[PDB]
Order: sequence, then C-alpha cells, then structure tokens
Amino acid sequence: YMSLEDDAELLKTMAHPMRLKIVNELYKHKALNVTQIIQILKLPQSTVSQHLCKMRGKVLKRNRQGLEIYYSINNPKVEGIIKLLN
Amino acid sequence: YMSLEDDAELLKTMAHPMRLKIVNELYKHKALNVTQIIQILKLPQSTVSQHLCKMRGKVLKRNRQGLEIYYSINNPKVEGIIKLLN
Repeated sequence: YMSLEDDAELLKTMAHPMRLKIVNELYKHKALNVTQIIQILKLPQSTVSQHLCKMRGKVLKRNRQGLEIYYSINNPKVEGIIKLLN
Repeated sequence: YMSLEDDAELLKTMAHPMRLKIVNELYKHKALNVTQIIQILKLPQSTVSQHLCKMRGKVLKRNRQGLEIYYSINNPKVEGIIKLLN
C-alpha cells in the first residue's frame, strides 16, 4: 500500500500543466536555477516559485551552488513519466 | 493527440492509491467487470463504482458484451505509466 500511496502522491504533485512544463524543462536540461526556469517559461516570478516549492521533496530536489539554487528531478519515476508524456 | 492539460488531468485522475490498484489489475487481467474488481480490491461497491465513474473516458475504457460491462485500458500512456510504477 505504501508503494501505492507514494506513487499516488507523486502523480498528484505532478498533476498541473505548468508543473509538467517545469518537469519537462528539468528533464531536458538536467538542472536549472529559478532564474533560468522563469526565463524559459515566461511566467510571473511568484508563479514559478510557488510551483517549485510544492514540488520540492517528492518530485524535485534542491541543490545550492554559490548563491544560485538549482532544481533537478528527484525520482527516476518522474523522469520515466515525463518521457512517456512528451 | 493530447494537450498539456490532458496529460495533467490524466495524472490527476490516476492520483489515488485504489485507482492505481485498479489500473494495475486491468493491466494484469486485461478485462474486468465491476464484481471482479470489487472482489479483487475488497472494497465497497459504492467506493469502487465512484472510482470507475471518475476514471471512465480518461483513464479507463468501458466495454459492453451482451449483458456484461467490463473495463480495459486502451490509452497507451496509462499502460506505460502503470508499468513504470511497478
């Protein structure tokens, strides 16, 4: 059941159009900082930050390089799903 | 062809433990009626029917053969995702 709950929560977290767009970009670029993500998506800074915040942990991993914060996919399942969808 | 919104909505519809169980079972048995599903999941008919109702047309296909109504997976993305999740 835990494998099912984990998986259900993963899908739930990814289940938003702009979040899938963010995950796809991270899949295409491996790792991106918030500024880069904003640039590509052309969305309000706060919109991107809100999405990244909700995704951090189960879908994305956060890494700090200097003063920049880099996001990348934190689970092989996420990458597999994004590939299947695009 | 499916849009970004269709993909997000697909994940949202599958984002429930028992729904993932249902999809996995259909993946393994190919065709199952409500009674077979209720007996496999060991859940109330009310609960199972609601999940099937929400999934029909987006995640699952409803089929009729004589007096029997059975479900199957006809969306490639759904099959692809359930395989990746196991």
